[PDB]
Amino acid sequence: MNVLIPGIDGMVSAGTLEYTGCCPPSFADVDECTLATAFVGLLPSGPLWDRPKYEAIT
Amino acid sequence: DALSDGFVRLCIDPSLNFFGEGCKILVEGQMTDDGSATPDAVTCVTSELDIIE
Repeated sequence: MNVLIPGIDGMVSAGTLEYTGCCPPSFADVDECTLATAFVGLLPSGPLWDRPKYEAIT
Repeated sequence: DALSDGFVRLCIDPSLNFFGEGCKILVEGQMTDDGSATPDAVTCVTSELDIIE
């Protein structure tokens, strides 16, 4: 007694696995504003890069 | 800058050419009417790109 749904092998019963938590962020996540500002972090640090890195509005 | 980290604080001089300003050379000569410089008055000359004007 478990409902039963369809499959390439007949009428198999189904279920649900537990949410692991891992799963790399996929295409939906990649965003322009979200990584344009992230790419500012690849720059060095110092009195030449600190204020420009702080005022970078997008 | 408040965003800095250390304590040694660099303050670069507004402009370069410090090395000079002790060997002033005055060139005197005539000019045409195209120029916009006032006659009979010494004026500093920075670079070469704006002497024709």
